[PDB]
Amino acid sequence: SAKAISEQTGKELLYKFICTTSAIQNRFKYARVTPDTDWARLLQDHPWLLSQNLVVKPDQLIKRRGKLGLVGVNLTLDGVKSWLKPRLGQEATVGKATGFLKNFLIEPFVPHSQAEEFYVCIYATREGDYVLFHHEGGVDVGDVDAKAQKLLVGVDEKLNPEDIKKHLLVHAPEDKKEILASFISGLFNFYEDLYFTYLEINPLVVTKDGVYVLDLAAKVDATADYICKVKWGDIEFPPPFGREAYPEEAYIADLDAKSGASLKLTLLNPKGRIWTMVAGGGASVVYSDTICDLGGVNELANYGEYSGAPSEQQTYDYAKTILSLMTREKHPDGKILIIGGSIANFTNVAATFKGIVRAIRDYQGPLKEHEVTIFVRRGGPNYQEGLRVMGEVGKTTGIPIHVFGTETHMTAIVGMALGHRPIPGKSTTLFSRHTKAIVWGMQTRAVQGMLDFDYVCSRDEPSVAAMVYPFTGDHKQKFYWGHKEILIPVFKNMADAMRKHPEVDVLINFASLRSAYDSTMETMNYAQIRTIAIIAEGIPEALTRKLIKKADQKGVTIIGPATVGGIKPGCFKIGNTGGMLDNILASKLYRPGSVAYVSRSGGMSNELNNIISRTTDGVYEGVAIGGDRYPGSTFMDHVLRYQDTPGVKMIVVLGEIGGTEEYKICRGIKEGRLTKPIVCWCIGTCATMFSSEVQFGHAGACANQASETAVAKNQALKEAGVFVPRSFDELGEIIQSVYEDLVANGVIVPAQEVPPPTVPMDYSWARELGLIRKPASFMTSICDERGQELIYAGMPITEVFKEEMGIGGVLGLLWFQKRLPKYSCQFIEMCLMVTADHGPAVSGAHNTIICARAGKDLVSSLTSGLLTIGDRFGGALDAAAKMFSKAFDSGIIPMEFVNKMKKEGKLIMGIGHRVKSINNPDMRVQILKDYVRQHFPATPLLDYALEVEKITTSKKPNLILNVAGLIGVAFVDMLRNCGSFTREEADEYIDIGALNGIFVLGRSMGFIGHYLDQKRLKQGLYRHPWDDISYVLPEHM
Amino acid sequence: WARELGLIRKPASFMTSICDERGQELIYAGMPITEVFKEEMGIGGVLGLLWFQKRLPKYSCQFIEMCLMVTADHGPAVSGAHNTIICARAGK
Amino acid sequence: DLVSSLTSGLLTIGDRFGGALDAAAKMFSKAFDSGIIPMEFVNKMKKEGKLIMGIGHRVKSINNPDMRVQILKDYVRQHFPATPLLDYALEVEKITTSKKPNLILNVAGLIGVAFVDMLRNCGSFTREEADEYIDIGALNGIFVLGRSMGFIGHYLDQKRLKQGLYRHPWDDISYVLPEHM
Ligand SMILES: CC(C)(COP(=O)(O)OP(=O)(O)OC[C@H]1O[C@@H](n2cnc3c(N)ncnc32)[C@H](O)[C@@H]1OP(=O)(O)O)[C@@H](O)C(=O)NCCC(=O)NCCSC(=O)C[C@@](O)(CC(=O)O)C(=O)O
Ligand SMILES: CC(=O)SCCNC(=O)CCNC(=O)[C@H](O)C(C)(C)COP(=O)(O)OP(=O)(O)OC[C@H]1O[C@@H](n2cnc3c(N)ncnc32)[C@H](O)[C@@H]1OP(=O)(O)O
Ligand SMILES: CC(=O)SCCNC(=O)CCNC(=O)[C@H](O)C(C)(C)COP(=O)(O)OP(=O)(O)OC[C@H]1O[C@@H](n2cnc3c(N)ncnc32)[C@H](O)[C@@H]1OP(=O)(O)O
Ligand SMILES: Nc1ncnc2c1ncn2[C@@H]1O[C@H](COP(=O)(O)OP(=O)(O)O)[C@@H](O)[C@H]1O
Ligand SMILES: O=C([O-])CC(=O)C(=O)O
Ligand SMILES: O=C([O-])CC(=O)C(=O)O
Repeated sequence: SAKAISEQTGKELLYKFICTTSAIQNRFKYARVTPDTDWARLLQDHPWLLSQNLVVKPDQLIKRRGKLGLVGVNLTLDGVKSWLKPRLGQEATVGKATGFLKNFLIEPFVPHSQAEEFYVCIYATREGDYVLFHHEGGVDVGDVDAKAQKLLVGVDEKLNPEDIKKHLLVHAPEDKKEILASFISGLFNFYEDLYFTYLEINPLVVTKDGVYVLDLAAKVDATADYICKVKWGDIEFPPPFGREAYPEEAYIADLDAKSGASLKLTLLNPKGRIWTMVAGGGASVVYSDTICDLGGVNELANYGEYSGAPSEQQTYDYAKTILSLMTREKHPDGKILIIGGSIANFTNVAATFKGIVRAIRDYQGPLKEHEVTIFVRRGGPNYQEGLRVMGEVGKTTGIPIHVFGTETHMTAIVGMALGHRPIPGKSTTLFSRHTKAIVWGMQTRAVQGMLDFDYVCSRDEPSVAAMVYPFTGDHKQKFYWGHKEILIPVFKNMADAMRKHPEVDVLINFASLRSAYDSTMETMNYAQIRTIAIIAEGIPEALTRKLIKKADQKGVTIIGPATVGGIKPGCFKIGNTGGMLDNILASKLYRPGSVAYVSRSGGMSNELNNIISRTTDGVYEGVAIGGDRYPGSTFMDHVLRYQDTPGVKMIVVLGEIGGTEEYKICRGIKEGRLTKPIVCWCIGTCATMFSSEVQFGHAGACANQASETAVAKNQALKEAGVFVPRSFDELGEIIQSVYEDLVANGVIVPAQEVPPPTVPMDYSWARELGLIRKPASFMTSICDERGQELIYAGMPITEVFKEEMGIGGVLGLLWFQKRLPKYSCQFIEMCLMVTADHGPAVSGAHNTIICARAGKDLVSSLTSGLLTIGDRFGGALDAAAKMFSKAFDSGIIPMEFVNKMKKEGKLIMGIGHRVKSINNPDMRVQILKDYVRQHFPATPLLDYALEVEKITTSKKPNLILNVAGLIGVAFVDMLRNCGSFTREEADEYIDIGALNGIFVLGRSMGFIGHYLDQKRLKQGLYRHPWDDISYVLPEHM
Repeated sequence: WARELGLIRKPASFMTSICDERGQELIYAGMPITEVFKEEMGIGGVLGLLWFQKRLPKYSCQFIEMCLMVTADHGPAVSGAHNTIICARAGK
Repeated sequence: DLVSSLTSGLLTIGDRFGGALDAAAKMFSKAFDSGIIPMEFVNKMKKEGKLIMGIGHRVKSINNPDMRVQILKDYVRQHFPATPLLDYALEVEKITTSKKPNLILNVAGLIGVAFVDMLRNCGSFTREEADEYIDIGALNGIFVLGRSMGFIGHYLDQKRLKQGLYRHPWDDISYVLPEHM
């Protein structure tokens, strides 16, 4: 989208970035004057003010300043100081817009004569860039396109100095031909290097000292921000005069520029009572046209749109921003929120409406005390759930919300919100039934919708032959052909896909705005591709022009970027056109018709689908060429195709504001090239009722001249012989009348309605509706991965970290689903610490080291070490705990327990040490025992184990409570002595092996440490010495 | 019941082409088990069917059997046998 | 068994599952040491057909972040002396979020970059020691030790719920066996 930049920014960029042999004068030599600044600082940082003369003019995107007396020429510092006060901060009226004066520019006065008043204008066109030079420029420039010399520079073509000298310098003075020509060349390099779309210097004054750019008006391609970021810096786009910028608009612009989706917001009247939530640029344009058609232009507050399938978070942010905007003031008549839109092709209505209802619930109070009434109309994917959540939020919040679906004609809600009605070479045939397409990008939903469309169209083969995704290896992706399961190849590179599929003739490019250009350029290197569909929005106009030039050279038809694509009922479908399969069947797009339509918008293309299905036989072919300034194929490129197609009988055109394209259709009708009936409507009639220059959501929706207004186009088409309705409301009626008149003469013969093949319902869609029953095969109660926040056994992770538990608390939550006390978690941590490692001589550490010295893996080595954890090694914890628990519960005294163990030929688990007996204890048993004594409330089993330990140490000193036995008895005591567990729960946790898990988790740290040690020491493969192995093999078996 | 009527669509999350457990007879890569035993292949033939989905010649299956025979064991001093013995002596 | 079940679960820890820690750490360390700016790193990853490890989430993008990345990032900001690699990763995260919102620093990527910063920013390690510990898979061990707690908890949950033997439904398996081999 071309956005006008201020004079100061334009001159700043020109001075910093132009590269000319001519000595550009007054580089960075200017001052900015605003109401909210001091004046001494302006003198101190700009000492040149006193040095020479001054001239002041408001830098607020206002033209005709000299004719309106807004410029003070040849005034000193005191002169301009006295000049500003009667105008600085005052009110002024230019054309139709009234506004303040918050910006002024001070620059040195240049002593120049009228003989050097030059004019240099470079503006972009579809075929290239027009550069116009006028020797007698300035105020007396007069007509420019008829008197000033014009020169075209084509796409990917350089502006040579010789051509500037010859074509552009016929009447220029000879003494200044050369340096000026070099300056012109540098200016063109500045225009095409910073992605400018308009650059008019008027006047340009060159004297013997050098060149001076007195004034310049510049419009730059904003969508090229990702290319010219370092050169633009923090570039700012001033709003049109009479309109003040708002922080909410900047926030929405940042949100739009932060993602590939479109989020346009423009505040026209903050005092207004009508606010809109319309999805789709054309949908928002027609909604605004309806609003100002009933006299709500003055009370219309904002123009807004959300497109490109915005996420739930993005839609919530947009809705909350507009709700904050709408709840500032109060209105005696109340306020209206029009949440409109077309029948969405791929915009998830459910997620966007969930975000909207979240914003409404966050703002329910101010909304209900503002008497805000909400009218919602929407269709598309999962619109039933969106309308349902709208109804529930309106019921719960108390907001009067009226929700409607497809059956509404998209404009009843506007009329009955303000109270008017009651509230209830390039080929001709691009696609055929044998068309095979390659899809760039991982878009499984779009390809599945394409396959469903093909199946319900009784196609022999799927229309998608292969997919291209550069971020994965070649494989096969699983898709549905009706109910059958099929595989579609996915290739990393274009070359392999075109090698294995020479029958592919169409590319559907789902690459982003940062990859669509390169992908399309690579695709046009293969001659088999005749049609390319570009879905990305926000491509720079220069790159799009390069794409158009290459496509015209190669004779490849391009469906312009920022489009949903197109639909040919019975033959082919592009991307997400026509919505899901339910919308395809509702609009009967599985069978050919007799009406062919072309529109700029994608959602309006689905609206046209619905209208044509309702009122006529059906749709033969529908193409959306995109909202960009330069579509790959224009209106004429498709109207000519339809006129050459015998299958169509009438053509419907849905144009927009800006662009002299419908006049080409008018000329073709005049010359008799177009004979079939045409019904055309141009949206954008509200732009003539606006005291502004508001830019619509579509990039190309901007009326440059006065002949590109929608009203003028519609008027000319009415005198062109085109059936033009009074408004978009009457479009359905006029199309129906034309269809009836054409079928009454026998031109149209509707075919027999053959029922389409049926496609089985989606399992997820059926589960969402609650139509089917499938039992869950798994149960879990320790962790909830789904949702906004991770949950550990009912506790959010943020609350887990705020409660200041550590490994012990998380372990308790995950293993026992209990909120353990602080001492229990700390004791669990100590148990993990003391069982971390016990040297490399144990079986598990030995196995881990053996697997590590084989250079296998961390996971494999740790796993091999852990697989030895069992009865003989690492099981003394659970065994000791079970033995002591059984002894304590049996009621036998410790001496009886010792005697029973002795007479059964069993050694007491957890009793006995190797060196440390008494007066030199374990130093691991002591720390844990002290902690348990100090912190545990009651330790019955620990006392029983200590009595058993006394009895065993009365036999021989080294029969002490082991670390395993102590940890087991203390873990049982913690389980059955804290309030978290009942006795049954503790017994079950002991039975299932909680202490086995404790030991394994503790020793895993040591095993991983051993693996890391062996990999750091770079130890080679181990082989056991033969002298350590006794071979007792039989004599001969 | 809905799947039997063909009323709903649920893509399969897994793919397999080496063995068909369902049906009247067990199938090894398109070959019935009774036909597997009647064709008189052994470990080599079943290995070829399960790993390559191919009906290998008799000499190929026999060679696979010889390869399995010669790699059966190489004493207890190797790392794998050592680890197996360590885990076994732990009574796991 | 507890050991067998935990072991079977841990044996899936590798490249596709549980390896985003080490992969993200290595990628960001290589980018930072190569001296390339974050934009150059993003362009180099894009033109090589590789996705940046540790970047991208499923639902949580902005104004609703991970709630696990935030806590660790706040702790690192408050307590770590210097975080050069974390700042580089945050610039990369800004560049990726300028493309589409859900391209944020993952828990895996954040933990990897913060672990590298801790290794090479505390006085305990020299640069060679930190590089060697990253190369040998210290973050793999970190992830395995962390996830072992959850695996043992899952085993205990399944043994408490007394769930029977599982057999995968035949309707969820596509049989593409040949005609006759
Ligand atoms: C274009 C696309 C399809 C796909 O682009 P996406 O950005 O989504 O996905 P990606 O291709 O992956 O790009 C992201 C970049 O991040 C990179 N990346 C990913 N992961 C990464 C990782 N882990 N590490 C590093 N990098 C990573 C990835 O490599 C890429 O890098 P890059 O190539 O340089 O960009 C999407 O933008 C889109 O949908 N456009 C819609 C525009 C359009 O046609 N409008 C007209 C149709 S009518 C309408 O819309 C209005 C209406 O509402 C009507 C109504 O309702 O009335 C309706 O709907 O009909
Ligand atoms: C996990 C734990 O805390 S221990 C597990 C708990 N198990 C039990 O308590 C079950 C009942 N208790 C018992 O089985 C016994 O009382 C034991 C094993 C605990 C007591 O150990 P002992 O029978 O004396 O055998 P021990 O393991 O001490 O080995 C004997 C000697 O070899 C030495 N030794 C131990 N490991 C090694 C090795 N890798 N290489 C060389 N020498 C070793 C020891 O220093 C010990 O010294 P000593 O000669 O002074 O006795
Ligand atoms: C360990 C970590 O923190 S992740 C580390 C991963 N490694 C990387 O970071 C490498 C780079 N990143 C990426 O590969 C990608 O950007 C990703 C995978 C992280 C981003 O994820 P996506 O590509 O969107 O796939 P994702 O995992 O979100 O799955 C898609 C959807 O399935 C849903 N889903 C996830 N798991 C399940 C499940 N078990 N059952 C059903 N649905 C599920 C998700 O909610 C998600 O929602 P969406 O439809 O709104 O996107
Ligand atoms: N630096 C300067 N030195 C001398 N005169 C200047 C300078 N800048 C502007 N002017 C005067 O301003 C007039 C140009 O008005 P301009 O701002 O181009 O009108 P508009 O706002 O309609 O473009 C010229 O006639 C010129 O005399
Ligand atoms: O810790 C002990 O004393 C016994 C041992 O070696 C182990 O299993 O770790
Ligand atoms: O944590 C994530 O977001 C990715 C994941 O599922 C895992 O490996 O645990």
